[PDB]
Amino acid sequence: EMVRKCDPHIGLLHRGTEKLIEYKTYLQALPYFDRLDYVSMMCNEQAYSIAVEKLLNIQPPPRAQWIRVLFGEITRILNHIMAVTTHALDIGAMTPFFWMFEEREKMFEFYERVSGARMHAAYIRPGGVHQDLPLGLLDDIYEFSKNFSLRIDEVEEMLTNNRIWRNRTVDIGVVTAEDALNYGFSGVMLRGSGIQWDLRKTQPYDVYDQVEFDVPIGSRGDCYDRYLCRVEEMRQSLRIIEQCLNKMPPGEIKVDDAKVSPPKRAEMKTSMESLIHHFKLYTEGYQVPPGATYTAIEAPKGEFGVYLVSDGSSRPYRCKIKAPGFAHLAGLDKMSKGHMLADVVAIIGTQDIVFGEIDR
Amino acid sequence: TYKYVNKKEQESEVDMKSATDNAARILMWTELIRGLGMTLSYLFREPATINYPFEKGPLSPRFRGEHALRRYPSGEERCIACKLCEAICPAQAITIEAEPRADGSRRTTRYDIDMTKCIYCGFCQEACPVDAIVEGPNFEFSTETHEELLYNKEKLLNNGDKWEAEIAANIQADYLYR
Amino acid sequence: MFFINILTLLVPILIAMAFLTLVERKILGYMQLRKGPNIVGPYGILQPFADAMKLFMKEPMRPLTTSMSLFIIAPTLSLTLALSLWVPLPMPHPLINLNLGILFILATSSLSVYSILWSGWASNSKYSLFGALRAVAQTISYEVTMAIILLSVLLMNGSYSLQTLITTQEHMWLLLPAWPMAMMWFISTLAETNRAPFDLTEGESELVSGFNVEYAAGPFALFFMAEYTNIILMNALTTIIFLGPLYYINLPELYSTNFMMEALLLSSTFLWIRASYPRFRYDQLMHLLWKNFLPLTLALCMWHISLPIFTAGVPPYM
Amino acid sequence: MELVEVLKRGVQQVTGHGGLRGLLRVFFRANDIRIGTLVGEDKYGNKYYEDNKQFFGRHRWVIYTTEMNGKNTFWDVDGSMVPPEWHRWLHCMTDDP
Amino acid sequence: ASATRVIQKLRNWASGQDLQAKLQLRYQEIAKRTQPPPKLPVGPSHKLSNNYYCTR
Amino acid sequence: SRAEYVVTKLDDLINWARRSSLWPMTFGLACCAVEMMHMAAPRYDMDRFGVVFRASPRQADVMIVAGTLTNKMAPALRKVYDQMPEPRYVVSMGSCANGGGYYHYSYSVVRGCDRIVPVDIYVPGCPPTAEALLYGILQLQRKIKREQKLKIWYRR
Amino acid sequence: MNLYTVIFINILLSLTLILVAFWLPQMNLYSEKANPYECGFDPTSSARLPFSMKFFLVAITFLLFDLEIALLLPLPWAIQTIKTSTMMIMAFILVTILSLGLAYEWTQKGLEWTE
Amino acid sequence: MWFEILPGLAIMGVCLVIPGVSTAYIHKFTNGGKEKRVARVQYQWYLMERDRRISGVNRYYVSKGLEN
Amino acid sequence: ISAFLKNAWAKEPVLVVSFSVWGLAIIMPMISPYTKYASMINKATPYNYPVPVRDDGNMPDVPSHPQDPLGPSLDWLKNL
Ligand SMILES: CCCCCCCCCCCCCCCCCC(=O)OC[C@H](COP(=O)(O)OCCN)OC(=O)CCCCCCCCCCCCCCCCC
Ligand code: SF4
Ligand code: SF4
Ligand code: SF4
Repeated sequence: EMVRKCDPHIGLLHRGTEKLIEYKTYLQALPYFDRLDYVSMMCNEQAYSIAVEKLLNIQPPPRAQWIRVLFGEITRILNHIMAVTTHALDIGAMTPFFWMFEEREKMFEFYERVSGARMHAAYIRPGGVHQDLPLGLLDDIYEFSKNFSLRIDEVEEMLTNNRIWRNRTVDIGVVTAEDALNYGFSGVMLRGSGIQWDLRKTQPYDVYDQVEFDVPIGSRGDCYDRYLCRVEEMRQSLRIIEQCLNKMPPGEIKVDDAKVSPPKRAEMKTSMESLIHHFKLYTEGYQVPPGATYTAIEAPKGEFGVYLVSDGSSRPYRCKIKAPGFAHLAGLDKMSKGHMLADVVAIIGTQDIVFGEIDR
Repeated sequence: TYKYVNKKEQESEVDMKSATDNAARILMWTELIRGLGMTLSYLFREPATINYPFEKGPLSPRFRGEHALRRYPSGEERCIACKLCEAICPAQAITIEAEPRADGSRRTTRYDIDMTKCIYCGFCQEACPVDAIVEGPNFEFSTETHEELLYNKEKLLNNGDKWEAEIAANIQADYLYR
Repeated sequence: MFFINILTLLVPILIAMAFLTLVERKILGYMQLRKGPNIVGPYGILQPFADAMKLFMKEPMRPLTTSMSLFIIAPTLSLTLALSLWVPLPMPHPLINLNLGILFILATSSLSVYSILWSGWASNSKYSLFGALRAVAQTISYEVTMAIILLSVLLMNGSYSLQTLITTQEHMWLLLPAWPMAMMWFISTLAETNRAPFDLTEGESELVSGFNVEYAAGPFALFFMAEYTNIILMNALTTIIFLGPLYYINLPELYSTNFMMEALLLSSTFLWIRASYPRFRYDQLMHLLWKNFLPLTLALCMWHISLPIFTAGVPPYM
Repeated sequence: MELVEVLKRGVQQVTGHGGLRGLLRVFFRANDIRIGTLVGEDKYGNKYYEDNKQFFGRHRWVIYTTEMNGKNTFWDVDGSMVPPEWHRWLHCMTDDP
Repeated sequence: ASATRVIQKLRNWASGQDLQAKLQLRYQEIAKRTQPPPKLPVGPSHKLSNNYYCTR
Repeated sequence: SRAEYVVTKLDDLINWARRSSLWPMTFGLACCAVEMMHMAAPRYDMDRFGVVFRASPRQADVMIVAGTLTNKMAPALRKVYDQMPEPRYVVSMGSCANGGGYYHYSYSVVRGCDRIVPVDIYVPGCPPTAEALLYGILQLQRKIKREQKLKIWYRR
Repeated sequence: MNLYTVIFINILLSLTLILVAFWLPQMNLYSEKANPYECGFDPTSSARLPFSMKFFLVAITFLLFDLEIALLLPLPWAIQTIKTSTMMIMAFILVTILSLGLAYEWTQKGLEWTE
Repeated sequence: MWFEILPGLAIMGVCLVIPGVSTAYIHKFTNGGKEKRVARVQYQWYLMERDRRISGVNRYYVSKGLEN
Repeated sequence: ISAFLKNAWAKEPVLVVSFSVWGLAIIMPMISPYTKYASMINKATPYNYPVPVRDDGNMPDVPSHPQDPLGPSLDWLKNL
């Protein structure tokens, strides 16, 4: 009942999203990113949007960036709830799941009030953001955030000082820093081994330089350290939501350049220029210049990356998507050495694993 | 800035009191009675569940669900076969085939939506220049046949004539944002 | 009239199993911030009957790789032992007055293991065999401690008869003399019956329903109700041994009522424990139940041998 | 004390649906008794009650009919029978029935 | 909100901390569902003068 | 009174049993499974209806295809559907499984689970709200309620 | 015969129940449903092959400790003897010997599993 | 709410109470206003076999007294 | 060694309890005065008939009847 070799045969959520993206426009291709990592939706489309903005040499405005980082941290709390509670289900503890999926339902209500979809909101666009958030929503995010600390404290009371959780996560999945770097890990799988690295700090992409928070780092590369790191990332995302609420400046939410981002619905019904631009944007696209980029963000799993290749056309020529989870699964066999089937189950749960990005 | 989560500041201070406290943590499962008490607290709370068919989940006007083809207040058909709802549809769900109507009007002879290809993205309704096709509130249109979920002009117009009393209100609420 | 007695002992135990399933689901629900079944009956008091009927209408699975004899015979044995264990139980006057009741219980349970352990082999598959070997490890872990705990506890009762514990506890409980033995007995009853956190044989996230992955219908139902019957049995044993209720020779139904109360409390405690904690590992269970429970168990057995003597408290042989 | 007051509230719940017939007609049919304010009755039979002292999934609810279009929905109930005028208020897109 | 003041005590003791103030549910402290209409603002490049697309 | 009436009421009973206790499978492939979890979650609790998961397909009465079905994962789906013991039902959940969905025209996608398993009920969405999946499950209950098997057996 | 009767009753309950479970329902058998599970895919080999057990030493010492139980279990009758010193010393010796053996196994890493 | 669990608990308790009171009353009914005799040693069995052979009817539970 | 036991009461307190209870079980029988009444009580129990004895004419200390003064007065078992 102990493992001598692991050969993950992924390929069962391989659809061909990259080829379909080559066949679609830059706006048509956006929901694929919502659908790749399907518990951290807005972060994937944030990455895509940043890449296309870089190719366009265009920046979004302050308000759009602020609500973008706000919903990025909301996605972090989503996926960390997901990862922690699924890891616990695997290990046997099932009550955090039901305690926290109510909070996830509230978060989905935020998504459905902002967009009209609980999960696959195509809200982060290349040119800023689609739709301005409604009256009376920051109050609700505040009312949620003031109590989520109590919720996460309940979970932490259940299964941090426990003996079964400790005995079942500690000295499990131990990774050296050199092994992590060479195998290609990112995010929490680095910070658990003790590598001070976070792109929100080193390569800030929307407003993260303008907002303060701390990066949890672990001293042992066991599962317990990179469980507490996720818990503290949830707390720090809450700390950042506080700031993003306290400053959310007024102004346009999308780039005021109607050759990239579509105009107002009434502006396209009194002006001919903006109607032409509506037409071409919503039928042809906006013709990003040639070139290429690699842009990466801290997805809640790690370094979600997109290598776009372009041309004068309104479509992309290549879009590879780096999946944090690809390299983690590659390192699965290394991390499970002298361990058992149950400990391997825990190691699967620890990587924050999801296969829409891996297979894609 | 960073911070350690599981790094002891320093060790090597123990007396018989701390030993007693640790040995009573052990041998009494004291950190497990806390979990028992937590689950006991949750037994005496109001559960978050709802009697679904009789009381339901909260939605917003922006919610995007079943589709519909709308009309003007005069009853005139509002689509004009500008054929860009299918240009942008990233699933290739929409087809149009259009002709003059014998009144001398740009109108459709076809408006199909394979709702088994639709991803419910809203691009069609934010691309239509006349607010003709919308994505309404109905999420309770499950079927026992694949062929029922392949719609045409008549089904979409039935939806519109059904859900206009809701869609008009949702649009009235959500415009000034779109 | 003995057959009517069999009825009054057997059918209510089966209804108790059936409604324990409901109570489990609803308690776990409310701990999980939800309402369990409240639809099929008024408050869901028909879901067990629905489950049973639906299970007995499903087509049973006779695989090709299987050994059909052991396959069909293991659930039979499981329920038969789960239902024969209730026989000597004094509540307060038993159905069958044995002089070595605790040995009957011990042997019956050590044989109840073989249901799991032959169903898993007969069901020729991998996760099935994993569940079987995990059952072997579990029994290796718990049987020694169960026996020596029970010895130390009855070493102040004077006999293996279950009915003598009622007079041993006429003015007190055996929980205050032996709360440590009671702790370890509780957790060994938790390791027995394959109940969480010591489940480790239908460990749905480690194994895909071990020793039942190939069982579908009424056979699986038999395993189910055997488990949920042994739960109530072990709670009844804990409350007959340690939580001794009041006999009152004129009022024996009082004994029966307090027995009911304490058994329900301890069963709800099992469900509570399922809801609260994660699962052990079947090697960590060995390490626990050999390197923590067996030392203290032997030490306290020495103590309980000394104690009748240096206190002049040697009990009577009837 | 307060135990007696919650028992009184339960007595009111038991005794605010007509009688035994009217109580069972709601209890076997919706698995709830909670009394609220009648917002309005529909042109098919639906009732659309309300009680804002509850939380934000139960402050509004429906009690369906027993015959909508010759279908006998006394037992076979479905959410497709809420027309759009009340769909909007029931799914909480409005505070305006 | 309705916990009869002794079950409130039980749950606040077993938990470890006051949770009647920080509840999992929502009663009246939420942004209500029908709202006033907005007037969304208008970004720069609406200058009406000294704004040519070749410059920005 | 009549044998046919007795048969009708017996069938009502067996349908009530199979309807009030249908045990789905832990079989979710893609995003739609997250909304299945949310249905399992407190707000739209499934166990309220007698709908609790079981991991083995032999202790299961229904399978919910909550995700995209690929050419590499179709044999496994069919093995699982086969291993399920009859009476058994299927719920296709999401556009990716009703039809091919957003991945209809791709090389590694089957354009509907209709081609591999027989579907009883189709739930649309990308994703379908767990509210909607719950509606579809109750619609499957209603479908079981009108099976009329022993009736037709008597009429053979 | 009372006990024989109770056990026969339980036996016949179980067998009647299995008879019902098998001959009441409907059957649609075919080779693709009657073959072992292995999670959707097919097995790569048989399950009637060696499963290396890594706690065999623990199993054997469990057997010896079972015998120790069998020796300790006469104590409730051994206590009503007149001596009450020989039995004390001998039970002390037995338990202490068992504990010594457990300690030797523990220190020699017999309770650890064969990785 | 949590008081919606008390029905199932009540059925469970009413079902667990019956095996005891039922056994007690069946014993008293067959043996007759008397607890069912325990015979743990051969002496008690001797007493019961005796009382059987005293009765005139093969029943150990008639309790002939000082009318002889 | 006091420091060693101080360390072991924190780390591994299960074996400390075990050795303590073992030594206590061995030492406490040596201490008590009630330890000797156990054999005497086990002896007092008459599981078998006290067979009478023939009057040789030289049995003064042996009683002629159950409730005579002679023989072992079991009043030490009373009010123990
Ligand atoms: C007069 C002088 C003589 C007196 C002599 C008496 C001296 C005092 C004796 C006290 C001894 C009490 C018994 C303690 C046994 C447990 C031993 C122990 O150390 O805990 C075992 C286990 C270890 O946990 P761990 O943190 O890993 O430490 C081990 C490091 N080697 O930890 C565990 O077991 C936890 C895993 C099991 C979890 C199961 C869930 C438990 C839930 C609690 C329910 C409690 C209800 C009990 C009610 C019983 C009623 C019958
Ligand atoms: S975009 Fe609107 S008007 Fe144009 S074809 Fe589509 S529905 Fe008709
Ligand atoms: S919502 Fe999106 S996928 Fe669906 S029909 Fe409209 S454009 Fe196509
Ligand atoms: S239909 Fe949409 S939500 Fe469902 S699996 Fe496909 S992409 Fe994901």
